[PDB]
Amino acid sequence: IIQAKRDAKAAGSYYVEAQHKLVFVVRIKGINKIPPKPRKVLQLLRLTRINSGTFVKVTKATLELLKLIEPYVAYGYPSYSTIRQLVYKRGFGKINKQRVPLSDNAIIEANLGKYGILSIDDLIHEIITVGPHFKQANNFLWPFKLSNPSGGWGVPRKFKHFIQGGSFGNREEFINKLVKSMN
Amino acid sequence: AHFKEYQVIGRRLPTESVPEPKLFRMRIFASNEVIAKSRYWYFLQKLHKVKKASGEIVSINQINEAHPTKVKNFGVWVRYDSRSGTHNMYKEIRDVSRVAAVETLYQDMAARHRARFRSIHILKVAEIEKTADVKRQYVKQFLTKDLKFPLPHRVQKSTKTFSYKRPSTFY
Amino acid sequence: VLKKNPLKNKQVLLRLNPYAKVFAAEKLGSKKAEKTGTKPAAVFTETLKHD
Amino acid sequence: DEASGEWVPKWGYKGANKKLDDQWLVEVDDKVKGTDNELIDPRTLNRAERKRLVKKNEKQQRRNMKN
Amino acid sequence: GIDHTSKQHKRSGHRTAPKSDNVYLKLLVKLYTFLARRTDAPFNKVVLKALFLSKINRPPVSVSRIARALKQEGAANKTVVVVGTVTDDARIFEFPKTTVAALRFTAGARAKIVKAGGECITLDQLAVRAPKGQNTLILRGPRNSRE
Amino acid sequence: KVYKVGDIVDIKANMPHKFYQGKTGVVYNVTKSSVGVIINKMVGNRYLEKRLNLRVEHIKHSKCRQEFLERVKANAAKRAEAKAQGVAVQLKRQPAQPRESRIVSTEGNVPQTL
RNA sequence: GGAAUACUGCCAGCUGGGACUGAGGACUGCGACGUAAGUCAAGGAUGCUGGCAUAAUGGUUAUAUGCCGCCCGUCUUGAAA
RNA sequence: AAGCUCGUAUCAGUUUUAUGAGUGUAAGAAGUCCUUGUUUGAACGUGGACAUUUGAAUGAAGAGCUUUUAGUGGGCCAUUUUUGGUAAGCAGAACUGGCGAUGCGGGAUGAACCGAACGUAGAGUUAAGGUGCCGGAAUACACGCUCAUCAGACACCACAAAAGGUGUUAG
RNA sequence: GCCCUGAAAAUGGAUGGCGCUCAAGCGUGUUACCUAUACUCUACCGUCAGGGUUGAUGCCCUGACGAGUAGGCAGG
Ligand SMILES: [Mg+2]
Ligand SMILES: [Mg+2]
Ligand SMILES: [Mg+2]
Ligand SMILES: [Mg+2]
Ligand SMILES: [Mg+2]
Ligand SMILES: [Mg+2]
Ligand SMILES: [Mg+2]
Ligand SMILES: [Mg+2]
Ligand SMILES: [Mg+2]
Repeated sequence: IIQAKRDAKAAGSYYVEAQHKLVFVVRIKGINKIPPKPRKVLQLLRLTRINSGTFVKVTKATLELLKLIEPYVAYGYPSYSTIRQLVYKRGFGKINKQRVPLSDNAIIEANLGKYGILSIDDLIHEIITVGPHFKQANNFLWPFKLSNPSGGWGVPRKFKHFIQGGSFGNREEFINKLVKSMN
Repeated sequence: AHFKEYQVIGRRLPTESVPEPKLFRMRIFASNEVIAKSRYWYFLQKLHKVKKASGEIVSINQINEAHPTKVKNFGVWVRYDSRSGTHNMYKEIRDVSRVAAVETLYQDMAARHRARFRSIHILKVAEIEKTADVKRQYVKQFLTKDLKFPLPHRVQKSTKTFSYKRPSTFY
Repeated sequence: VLKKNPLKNKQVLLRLNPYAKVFAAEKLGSKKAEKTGTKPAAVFTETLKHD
Repeated sequence: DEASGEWVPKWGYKGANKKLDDQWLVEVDDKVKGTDNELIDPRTLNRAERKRLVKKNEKQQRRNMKN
Repeated sequence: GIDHTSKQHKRSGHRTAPKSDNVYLKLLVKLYTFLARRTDAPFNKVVLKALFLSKINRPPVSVSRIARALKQEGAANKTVVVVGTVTDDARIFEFPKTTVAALRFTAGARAKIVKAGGECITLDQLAVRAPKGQNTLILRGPRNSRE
Repeated sequence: KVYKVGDIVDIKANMPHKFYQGKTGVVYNVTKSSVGVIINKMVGNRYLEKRLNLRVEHIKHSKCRQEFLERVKANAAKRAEAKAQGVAVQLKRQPAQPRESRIVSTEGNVPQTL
């Protein structure tokens, strides 16, 4: 990607990168006073409490859900380091409807080996590159229970858009800083 | 925040029988690239009939000040919103960078005109090459040959609650 | 009986990831890139500098 | 007429007593269910009822003339 | 707080234990609980579930009904299992020879089976004979026939 | 243009009951001059069935299952084709995907500042 | 023309100070370091040392100090009103 | 609350796609093909078969059906549409929230405001609101404006005529 | 834009008080800091669920939950 941008500039062109295929979404507001349709969309995205996060595959069917729940979440494009740290520290699997910590490759192999996933790094790979079994791997992952940001939210009022000096909405690449603070 | 200047070049999405659409470039003052892209789509929708869902961002690049350690006079032509319409304003700002001048302008608009970032439009920031074209007195008074001025009544900050001497304001 | 963070506990890190040993040995977190001398186009420079 | 902003005759030529005949949509009443009049047009039923009322008035007038 | 998608502390139920204080019925429940845990036999699961039912849900099964069940093809040598009372029927005059396992037999039903030439056994003897319910036929009495 | 019982129709006027505009229902009764339509209206928390009587010209046939029928025909054809010539065929619809990388050349398309 | 630095991001880089916690109770597992025997920070605290051995810690009780605390029941949306 | 069955069953206050109106409907066993049988076309079928690449996304451990029964039902407020208005208030419909049954943080104080819903505790981080003193927290940093013979620290409605002024600042 | 006038009664009182004038006022920006029964981790209680087990309505392992009037069910 770095070389493509350098070569396109050298040839008088502009290299347009591929759009992001993955977002990380964190619920930012509590459960009091939520409109029913955003409430339903939050339940469908498994954001049942404040500071719960999930990975979402970017399609037209999910971008509209994100647009619906924009005032109540902060989301963006996660990086490999963010995903690796999230899975290593707060990675829990859903086995027999139970929240089981991913402390050994045996659990991951036993529950996801039919899809070719043998280790926590295979799981991270399927998350970062949205593979054929992203739905199964992401639903195997229990929703991440994050803390409050360690250095604060950076704003005096959270419930404005990130463009307008608030917190909610698509902050794109800055979700990495926010989530590493909250992790 | 502390502003940066970007160039944002975008276009309509390519279609069959209309390939290679025109590229449009804007110079945007913003704190970050997310704000810069949002402002670009706002202005592109306001001027052309291009929507974010119908187009794409070809490129966004930060533009640095060419000579950040040279003092310059800037003429800033801005346009702000009112219920009667949009009104022009021309201000002159002496500073060492375009982003510094734009930040000074935004602070001055917030102080005086009670204006906000979403309502203020920057139409032009242009350096004045020759001092003879400067026509604001608060800028012209600093262009005097051999400019010297004192700073009477210096107030020194104290680190302690009680002082054992009466303070002096000499400088 | 107690969850241990691989990002802090080296033994748990090596248990989960056998390749962390190679990563640390080869210093792959500070890998140097090959130096290339590609130059941008004059049209790109003019577009960037244009008002 | 409240729904429009016009004054209309309440009977006769273009009268307001026959607007249900030309109404574009009529809800079928629940009370008509379980009867053989379920499949009949409510506009036609109202025309029949109006004609029956007219004939009842004519019969009452002829009764007054007989008496 | 959390926006719950389902109710909290919901009892599944599923009739864990019988309401009876019969010690022998409790012993049979214990035996078939062990069997349904350690045998992986659907017959043992069904019998354990049936042992938990109430009287109105355990209707009696007649010897005529048992004979009609044995009238099937390939079932003439099977063991009839009724988790409940086997009652007598005088409307049937020809009864086959068979082994019947039941909780209770009436005097008439027991006499009729023994006279035909078979045996009336208990559920624990059935568990000894067929630990996985081999060659068994579970009969249930009519529910809606009572009113 | 004849409406049979069970057809799915759209209510499209060419003044009262303006709520039943653009609604789609199932025909339950047809006469010489009028057509009956069943509308499920959300009353409280449960759909309730309401009977409507319309003039013929104020409704039209609904094309709300045309794509489904054509897709079923195409799916059967594609599965038969892949049975004839063995290859994996993807028979499910997919959402719009994010677009891939591309190179935009400024050959004659030099960006114009506005 | 040759550099540096800023900014942003990454490191399965190193290292110092502080706070709270020590659930569990033979072994079993997954690992790591060692040619090996073995060792280990790897499925939850051990080791060493001192003072006291009693009103000292602690409890009770009477009060003082900081902050919080409207009078219950009933009847009406609501009740200091 | 009791029984029967099913549990890749049943689905959903959601999106997508297709089709409408300016939010409704549809998205598979309550399918499909061949063979030409019922009164050359619509509509009803005799006989065979295609499965776990069985027909968009996301979520979902409980679902469907028969019975069985305690307490209760004309309330207030607010938002969003629509019709008609008044000196001004507003009056009538439809949907959706909040409250009664509910404590906690903040707004000095409080039915409908901001935050957040509650097992007993420890440590950490925060929300809303704040950091002169009462009072935990910068008499922080920075650019401007203002001097009021009872300024202002507010609800953004009214007083309000975008009126008056030889106040001041920027256009 | 800010400031003054732009109508006011009637016990003595209120930006909550003190007070504050390059503010401790007004607009804006950048940080640091304070602390909720909220969030994160841990222990403990109870409930529910899923497993294992030849004082067995016991024991063991694991996971998630905990507001409440009328009222219901359960154990004391
Ligand atoms: Mg801190
Ligand atoms: Mg805040
Ligand atoms: Mg003491
Ligand atoms: Mg008090
Ligand atoms: Mg203090
Ligand atoms: Mg007045
Ligand atoms: Mg204060
Ligand atoms: Mg300020
Ligand atoms: Mg709780």
